[PDB]
Amino acid sequence: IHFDRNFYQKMKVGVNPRSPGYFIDGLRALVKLVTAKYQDLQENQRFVNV
Amino acid sequence: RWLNTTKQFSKTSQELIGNCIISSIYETYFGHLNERERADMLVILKR
Repeated sequence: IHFDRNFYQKMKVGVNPRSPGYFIDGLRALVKLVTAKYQDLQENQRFVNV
Repeated sequence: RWLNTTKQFSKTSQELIGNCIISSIYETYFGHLNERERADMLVILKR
């Protein structure tokens, strides 16, 4: 939330054209990244243990 | 040596959750920013 507010301050968008679009998309993409990273991490730890 | 790698691995695990935030932000927000503006965003995020 803080980053999104700061971003719409820096981008200079003054009044109301500031849809939650970037917020929703970045939030959805962060589930994908974290899940993929976690799977890779589990595999690596398993491999080192083996 | 293996133990040292495991300690590093735990640190790496902690670091990765934090880093996924940064990656997702570049994907969603940075594509239309100029390089200097990307730098300022990176700073103001990092803080």
